[PDB]
Amino acid sequence: GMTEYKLVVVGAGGVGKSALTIQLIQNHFVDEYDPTIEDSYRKQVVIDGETCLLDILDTAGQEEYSAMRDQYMRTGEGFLCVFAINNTKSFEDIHQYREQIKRVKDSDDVPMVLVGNKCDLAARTVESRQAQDLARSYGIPYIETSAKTRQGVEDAFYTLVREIRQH
Amino acid sequence: MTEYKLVVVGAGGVGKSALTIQLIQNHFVDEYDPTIEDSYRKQVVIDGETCLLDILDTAGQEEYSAMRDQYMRTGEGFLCVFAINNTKSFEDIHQYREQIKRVKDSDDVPMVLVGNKCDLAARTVESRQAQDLARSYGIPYIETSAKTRQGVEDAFYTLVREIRQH
Amino acid sequence: GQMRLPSADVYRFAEPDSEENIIFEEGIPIIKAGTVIKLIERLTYHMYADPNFVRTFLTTYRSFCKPQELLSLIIERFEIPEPEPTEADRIAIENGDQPLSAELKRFRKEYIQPVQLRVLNVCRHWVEHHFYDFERDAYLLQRMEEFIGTVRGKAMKKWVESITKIIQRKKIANITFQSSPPTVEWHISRPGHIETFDLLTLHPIEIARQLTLLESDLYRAVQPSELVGSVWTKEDKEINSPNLLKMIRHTTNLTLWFEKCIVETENLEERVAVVSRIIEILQVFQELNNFNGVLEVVSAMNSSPVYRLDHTFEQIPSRQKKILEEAHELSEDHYKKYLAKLRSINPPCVPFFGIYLTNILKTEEGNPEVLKRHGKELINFSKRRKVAEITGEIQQYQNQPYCLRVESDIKRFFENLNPMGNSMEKEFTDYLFNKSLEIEPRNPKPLPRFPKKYSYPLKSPGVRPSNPR
Ligand SMILES: N[C@@H](Cc1c[nH]c2ccc(Cl)cc12)C(=O)NC1CCN(Cc2c[nH]c3ccc(Cl)cc23)CC1
Ligand SMILES: Nc1nc2c(ncn2[C@@H]2O[C@H](COP(=O)(O)OP(=O)(O)NP(=O)(O)O)[C@@H](O)[C@H]2O)c(=O)[nH]1
Ligand SMILES: [Mg+2]
Ligand code: NA
Repeated sequence: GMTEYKLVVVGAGGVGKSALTIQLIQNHFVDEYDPTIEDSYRKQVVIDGETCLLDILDTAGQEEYSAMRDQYMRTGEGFLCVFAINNTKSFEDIHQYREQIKRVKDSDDVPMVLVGNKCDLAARTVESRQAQDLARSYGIPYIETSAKTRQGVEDAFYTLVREIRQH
Repeated sequence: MTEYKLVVVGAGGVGKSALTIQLIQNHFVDEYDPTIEDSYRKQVVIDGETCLLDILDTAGQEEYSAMRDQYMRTGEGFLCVFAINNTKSFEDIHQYREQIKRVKDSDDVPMVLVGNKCDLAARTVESRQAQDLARSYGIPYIETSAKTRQGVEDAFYTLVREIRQH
Repeated sequence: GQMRLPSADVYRFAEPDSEENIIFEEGIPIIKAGTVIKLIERLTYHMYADPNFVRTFLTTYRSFCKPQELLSLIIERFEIPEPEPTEADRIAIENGDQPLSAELKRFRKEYIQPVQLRVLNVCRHWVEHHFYDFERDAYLLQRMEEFIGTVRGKAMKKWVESITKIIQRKKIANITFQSSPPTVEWHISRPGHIETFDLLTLHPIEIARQLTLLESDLYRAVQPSELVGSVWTKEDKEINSPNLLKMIRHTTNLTLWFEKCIVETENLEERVAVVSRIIEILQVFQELNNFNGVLEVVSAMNSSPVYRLDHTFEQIPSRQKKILEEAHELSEDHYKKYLAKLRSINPPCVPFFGIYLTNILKTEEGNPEVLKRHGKELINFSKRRKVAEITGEIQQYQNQPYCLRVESDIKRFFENLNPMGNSMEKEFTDYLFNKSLEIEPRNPKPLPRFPKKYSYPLKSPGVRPSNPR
């Protein structure tokens, strides 16, 4: 039947990365979650008139298991590389995440999107223009998201699915 | 995984807590810290079937004697423990047996009679007297030592089997 | 009829339940949300005990109440006023007779004594299982000692004297088995010859046993204080989660050691022997229910440097391919088969901790701290119950010890393993990948030959144990 896309979320820990998938998969309109529930990470969606199933792997909290990253990454067809807009170190980490994905997938052209996540009201330290320039140097889209209002969340995942479809 | 609610009852100081901690942790507690109410969980395979034991460890001191109905309502099966060197604790067994029957409104509650501290030479309750009581209740009698582990798995897992066949 | 209660003006815990102060889930009730006063009332309720709730509350309360404030509130809960004499009592006293005091005696027996005992049970559990609050705040400990040490009256005396002793023991602070542990197994390396210890010279059975003892001890050392509040992900993680991080860093180091053993063995035949030996260690991990160890091996086999070694895996015996495949399948579909296997085995086991960490973090991040109802903010207790269900599962697998004997020299060998040396992570993992490219170049580059590096026999002794008399 419908196509299933295996998406993988990667990025620095401790800076709200998990809010992206929680807000997507959530009962959009009731602020609640049980991650232990079978298929709290699967969602049927319609993108450009075509119904598909998203299977999202977000191992948030396991960042210290650094030698497991290759195995987790190999499961994915497309990747969201996430940094926090108030944490410059998480932005500087993006280059090495992208290089690791390219190595694991053995491809110089892996579907991926750069996501700048606003996880609190602390002062932004990565400007939009810096992140746009980085994304353009890689040839990938840039999406900014809010961890509180759900803004940008659908755009991040749907943009990635379009990158897979157009690969 | 089937869940079983076991409750350990009996007079103060007979070894209910020591029996439970030996089962859960393979450790013998030397101290006598009177219990108010404690609860433990254990995943274990019994007769080829995995289950989850919820074990309620209750207060034997008489000052808590008015607070028992609430835990007897929830329990599926009861370990009724006395100490084989304490005749008063053996005489207290029938009061626990009768209260459980009243609260659960049943003549047919899964139970095991446990004579603990069987590592001690100076016995005052003979096995025959306890076995006679167990037969009158229709339940098995198992002698245990929380100190050496003798009989401990047998007591708890026999109770599980009686809940499973109930 | 029900017992009358003190006036809510003199005793705050007698206010009636309403949706403005407590909400229940849809046979004791399960609380969805409430004020801190209502949570403490139900924590110490006169009608029933709730040991699970005591554990849940004491594990998670610091997200909504400070330790000093909790102690003040349970002391307030303990200090219950007694009712005044009734009309019948008054008339008896006016005649020079002793009153029956029926209502007073019932209130003592059915309200004061159960509530007070349940307050003491909170104190007992707090000191026994959550003593870190008192290690980190000496004044909190002084207040607890003073409270317990000044409870009067004989109904509580046995437990007050006991709790006083338990506190004193905790301030200055042994296993028995159904059988004997199996005999320690040796291969090329002999006892005491630590300088020859290595992947292929130690017995693969004993490698798996000693790593299982080490990894079990690391698993058992992690306390809930290292997990609640997602503190292992935050800036102070080294302060707040040291045992968890030590456990993860061991797992990472062993995975990297496996990878390094493989790719630094440049001769193809020798490298096949190395990979085959690691799969035998994985087989013994499976037999021991050491799932952390199983996934350490699987992670190494699916790493970028090892996964691409097609010439090596082509020569692995088909049965070992099947062992590795069924271990890999445990992690597929979001660990579906792993979760089912963990819930089916007979402990002792060593769980993989990573799933617990992700579920605690997402439960914290995906649920609100408060629920707003009728203009009031109620503590969202359902969210805390979900976190404590996870910490309770962790603790349940921490109880059962392994019946295996420690070998102090093999233990020390694996404790001191340091495959990265002084290199940084990126440096080292690039080195491993470049070694992989050296020993099996990308097509269409030809496969080179390399000299042997091991002077001893490569034949495995196998993983079935031996038993002399
Ligand atoms: N259909 C098979 C046939 C086959 C040839 N060689 C094999 C070795 C093992 C198995 Cl089971 C199958 C084969 C295939 O083409 N496999 C390719 C990708 C896997 N690698 C082995 C590998 C490396 N790291 C791992 C970690 C986990 C797991 Cl499951 C496997 C591995 C071989 C090449
Ligand atoms: N020799 C021996 N001593 C035991 C055994 N079981 C318990 N004890 C000892 O008896 C004392 C009381 O044990 P305990 O488990 O606290 O009893 P309890 O029945 O739980 N008491 P309570 O009803 O007050 O909670 C402790 O000193 C304990 O070490 C046993 O099998 N053998
Ligand atoms: Mg006890
Ligand atoms: Na910054």
